[PDB]
Amino acid sequence: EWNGMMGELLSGQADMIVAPLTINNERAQYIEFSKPFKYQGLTILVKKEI
Amino acid sequence: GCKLVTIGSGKVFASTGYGIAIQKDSGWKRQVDLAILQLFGDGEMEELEAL
Amino acid sequence: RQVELSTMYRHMEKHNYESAAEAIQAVRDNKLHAFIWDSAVLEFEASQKCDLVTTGELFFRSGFGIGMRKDSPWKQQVSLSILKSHENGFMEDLDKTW
Amino acid sequence: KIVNIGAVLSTRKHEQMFREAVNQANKRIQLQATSVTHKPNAIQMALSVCEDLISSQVYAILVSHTPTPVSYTAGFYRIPVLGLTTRMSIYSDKSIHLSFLRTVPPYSHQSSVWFEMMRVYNWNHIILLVSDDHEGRAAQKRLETLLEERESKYDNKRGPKAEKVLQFDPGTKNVTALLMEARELEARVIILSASEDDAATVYRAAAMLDMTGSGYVWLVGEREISGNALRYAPDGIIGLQLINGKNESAHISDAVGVVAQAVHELLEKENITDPPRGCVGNTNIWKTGPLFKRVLMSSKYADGVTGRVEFNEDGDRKFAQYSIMNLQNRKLVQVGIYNGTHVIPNDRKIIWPGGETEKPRGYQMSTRL
Amino acid sequence: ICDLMSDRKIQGVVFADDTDQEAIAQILDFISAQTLTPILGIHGGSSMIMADKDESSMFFQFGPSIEQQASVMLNIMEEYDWYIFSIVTTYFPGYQDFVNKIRSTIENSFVGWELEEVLLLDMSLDDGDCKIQNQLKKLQSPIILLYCTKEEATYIFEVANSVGLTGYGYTWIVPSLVAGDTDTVPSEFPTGLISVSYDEWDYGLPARVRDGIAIITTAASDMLSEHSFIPEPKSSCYNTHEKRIYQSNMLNRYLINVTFEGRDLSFSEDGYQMHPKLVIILLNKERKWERVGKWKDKSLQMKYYVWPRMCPETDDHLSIVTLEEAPFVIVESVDPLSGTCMRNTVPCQKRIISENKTDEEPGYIKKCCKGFCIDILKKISKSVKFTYDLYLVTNGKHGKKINGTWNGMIGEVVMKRAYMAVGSLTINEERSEVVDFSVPFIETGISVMVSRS
Amino acid sequence: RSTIENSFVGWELEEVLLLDMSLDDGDCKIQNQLKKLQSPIILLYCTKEE
Amino acid sequence: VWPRMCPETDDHLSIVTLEEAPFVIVESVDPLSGTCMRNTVPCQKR
Ligand SMILES: *[C@@H]1O[C@H](CO)[C@@H](O[C@@H]2O[C@H](CO)[C@@H](O)[C@H](O)[C@H]2NC(C)=O)[C@H](O)[C@H]1NC(C)=O
Ligand SMILES: *[C@@H]1O[C@H](CO)[C@@H](O[C@@H]2O[C@H](CO)[C@@H](O)[C@H](O)[C@H]2NC(C)=O)[C@H](O)[C@H]1NC(C)=O
Ligand SMILES: *[C@@H]1O[C@H](CO)[C@@H](O)[C@H](O)[C@H]1NC(C)=O
Ligand SMILES: *[C@@H]1O[C@H](CO)[C@@H](O)[C@H](O)[C@H]1NC(C)=O
Ligand SMILES: *[C@@H]1O[C@H](CO)[C@@H](O)[C@H](O)[C@H]1NC(C)=O
Repeated sequence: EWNGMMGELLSGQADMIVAPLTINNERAQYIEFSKPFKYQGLTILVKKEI
Repeated sequence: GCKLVTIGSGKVFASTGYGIAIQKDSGWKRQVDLAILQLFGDGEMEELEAL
Repeated sequence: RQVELSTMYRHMEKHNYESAAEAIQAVRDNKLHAFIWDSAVLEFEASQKCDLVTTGELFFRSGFGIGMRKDSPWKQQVSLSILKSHENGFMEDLDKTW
Repeated sequence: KIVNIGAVLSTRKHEQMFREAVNQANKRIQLQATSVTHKPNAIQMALSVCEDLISSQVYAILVSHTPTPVSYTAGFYRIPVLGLTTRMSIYSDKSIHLSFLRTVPPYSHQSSVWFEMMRVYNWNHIILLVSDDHEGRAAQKRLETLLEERESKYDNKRGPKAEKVLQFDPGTKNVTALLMEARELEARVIILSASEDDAATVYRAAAMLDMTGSGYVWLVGEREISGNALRYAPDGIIGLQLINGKNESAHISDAVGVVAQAVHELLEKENITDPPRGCVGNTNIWKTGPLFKRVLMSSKYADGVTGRVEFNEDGDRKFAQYSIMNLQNRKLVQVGIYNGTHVIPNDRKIIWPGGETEKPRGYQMSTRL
Repeated sequence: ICDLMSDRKIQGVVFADDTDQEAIAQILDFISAQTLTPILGIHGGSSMIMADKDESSMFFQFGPSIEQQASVMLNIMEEYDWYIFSIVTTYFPGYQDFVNKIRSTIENSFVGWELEEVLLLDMSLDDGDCKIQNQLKKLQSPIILLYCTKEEATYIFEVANSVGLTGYGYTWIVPSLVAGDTDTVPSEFPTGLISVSYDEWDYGLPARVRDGIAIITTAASDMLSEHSFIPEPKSSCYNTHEKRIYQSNMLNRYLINVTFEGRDLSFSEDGYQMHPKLVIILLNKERKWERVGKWKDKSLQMKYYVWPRMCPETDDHLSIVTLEEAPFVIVESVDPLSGTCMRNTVPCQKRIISENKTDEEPGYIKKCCKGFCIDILKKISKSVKFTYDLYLVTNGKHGKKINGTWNGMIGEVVMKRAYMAVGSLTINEERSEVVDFSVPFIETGISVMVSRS
Repeated sequence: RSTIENSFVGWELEEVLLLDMSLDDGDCKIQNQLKKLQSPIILLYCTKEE
Repeated sequence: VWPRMCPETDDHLSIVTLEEAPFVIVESVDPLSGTCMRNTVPCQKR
């Protein structure tokens, strides 16, 4: 099963997901893709040095 | 924080090392020997300290 | 699914949060040491507030494209259009906007 | 219901004893036999094999004495045949010879018991002396085979291992070079497998090289003592006797026994044919021959004249027993025996080449390094 | 034979037949060391090898040398760069020195050889156990080697044929004596089966007769030159028993080297000729052989540049071309000591035309291919498991629209001159609508650079 | 499997194969795919007769 | 501990050590399972 924006999509509650969508292997085994409209990646965040 | 360190560059008294000793008077010695030998064979020890 | 983080994933169920904004608040209150997300968003975040800093490296090459289900012709049209933007400074303009 | 099987032996005496033995098996479907002589050359042997033998629609043959041509024939016909006397290595592998089995092990397998003899003496060191040939390569082969060891679980020391190896040409005039090499060797325990003239040469060589003294060891089997080699043979040298090997008749008999076992248990099976009669015009090997062979492999005879009989991966007599020998005052005496796991020392006190009852330890470590 | 010595006096013997049963030559060879008699089989199975002859035999045959037999097999592998293979034998002679030559050749070079497995069939037993069938079911290569008698090969081809090793993505290469005869085809032979033999057409049978005759000829001339005598042959196999110690045979040393008519027939001490004529044979679609190649002077010239292959019904191979571009592609000259590219590096072809005014278009010279995007093709390949090729690209760096057409790689796709392509692809709207795209695996874009002074 | 992958546990499953008790054996297919079993211990689900 | 015979092959061995930083991890098993997780290995407490 699924939940989330993916979910309402597969269930059909909407046509379009507009979002900073992570592009994985799995979802494409279900949902179609475009060219990327941005290039982001992983990172980490912490408090700046006093 | 980064504070302590050993004296000097790491000059060490009593040059020695860790290993695995076993039941004495076996044959399994040479076998495990060749083993961790192969462990530096793949150089997996790199991965090991890395972790 | 990976062998390496298996320790990590094992350790990371605990303190995870619902909305990354909450995390921003939390480390911003020093209730967190660090948080995991996709970079650009955070570059925007610390870029807004002096208190925080991007991580050292950059990894897991990734990107964003419009969510659409299964097979509907709309895919081609959309993406083609998005190139039809990246062809020009429209996107950079989008930086200028945000 | 007729059963035809051949033999070739030295004298008609073993023809008569041979057929009589076949009758002793009749009490154990009907048998029939055939036998002829040994040929001087190779060709006429096979000739009489077709004309005299194969024409009889023969299941098996018996051989003594390279006798190899017989097997060449049997092989082109793929027909299993078992003789007696050959200890030659040519029958080691199935390589040239598909279907063949033996009553006794080859010269090689002496070492098999040698190693365990060391275990009776707890020796960590050896001296391997062999010329190189088919035979020798066999010797070193199985030798090192046992010498691949220490898969366990004993051996209060580091364990037995091969000290050094030496090859030399057969029929060599003088090998003494490798002997002086053996002088600096770390041990006094020498091992030898060599032919007749070979053994003579190496013994005399030892005499000049005066390694015949105290603390030295010499490990050989029975092949050495026989022949003129005994004349030059060194004092008190360790030796062996393959049990009964010189005995033609009883071996022929027990062979016939194994044959019978194959008859009763095998022929109860189905899809059976008969080998061809005439050699001429027949190119087709007998479809069942290999199966008959495998039956010979699985064959286990509980009661023989010589007792139980066994076979190896190559179908060769296994867990066979030996007579263990030594020289005393130019006279050989039987010092012990072997079954499969151990040597049984007899009541006699084992005599070493040197002084009395001291069993020396050849591990002596030269302060020269 | 014996009566052949009794009737006339034969200092020598020539033997041949068309049959497939080599044991003929076996026991013949035996007789060689028996009678101290030179005998030359020139043809047929009588040429086939029996491993490890007698040290006292004088015998010879015309047939490839076991070591260099499988070595020719190796160069065969060197043609089309077939890396993934196995070898299968029985207890039949030669396997030991065989394998030794195999691996010994393998690990000693910069080449990228990879050997999966080797298994040993049993033809001695019959099959209730499918053990043959099973360990054949363990075979992962697209092509594998088999070493055995044609008779055995029948049963093998049958069983493995049931296992499904005979399809596309499957081929077999066997030594010469394996399939043996030109004209005798057991049907169960695999389609498009591969081997190599002494030339069927280019090598004449009577010519061979002359070959051996001349061999023994000049040889006897070599003893008569030096010694000026030859041992009187023993005319009776019976009487041969007393002549053992009498005859002193030095002949071998001269027998080995024979220089005549410009084509050296010289053998070697192990029972093989130095440079025998060798010809690659391949099975047609009609199950009738044709001479598909030749191995001469320790060298190869193939009849085709690229391998003929059918693929009736599964198109599981694809076409790819790109330009080497820094960094993403390596292209280098193959090593002279091998002739293919090394390590994990992959092959490619070069379409360079010679003259502007001519066509003459085989248009290929193999050259190295390796590097990053190459390895992208690698990973994806081993993932979805499908074949791939690459070759140099003629026209332009990437591609453009001149007037109504496209001058470049992508265009080289749109005309279906090639199925796929790689390299550095600006992914645009322009080139988009004519083609299709993936997720991009590299993030990049327009940028400029200068020097900080 | 549903139990398997859902936990922090380190479970590792090698293989699962399906025997045929319908046919009889000339093919050793049962025998073979059993010959594919690498575990020190494995589970079997079937009738005592089988 | 599991009863096991091993008549004739002693192919199992005995090992004990103290957890020592870094080189050993020792932790409480997860309550929702009861064994240790991931690649982590068991041990006993005397
Ligand atoms: C074997 O007997 C003597 C043993 O010494 C041999 O003499 C040695 O021969 C080798 C090889 O020819 C030489 O390298 C040594 O220098 C010789 N040493 C001495 C002390 O003579 C003799 O050569 C051999 N017998 C024959 C007939 O050659
Ligand atoms: C050959 O003799 C030895 C000497 O006893 C036998 O060794 C015994 O073997 C039995 C079983 O085979 C063991 O239970 C004994 O512990 C062994 N005792 C000794 C002293 O070795 C050996 O079994 C005999 N050969 C055969 C084939 O039975
Ligand atoms: C062969 O063995 C038998 C039985 O041990 C014995 O008679 C003798 O050693 C040999 N046979 C003859 C007839 O000498
Ligand atoms: C040959 O023998 C086999 C083994 O018993 C048996 O199937 C039958 O007798 C023959 N084979 C066939 C296929 O009939
Ligand atoms: C080749 O023939 C010549 C002719 O005399 C001879 O000298 C030479 O030894 C031969 N080659 C070999 C390897 O014997």
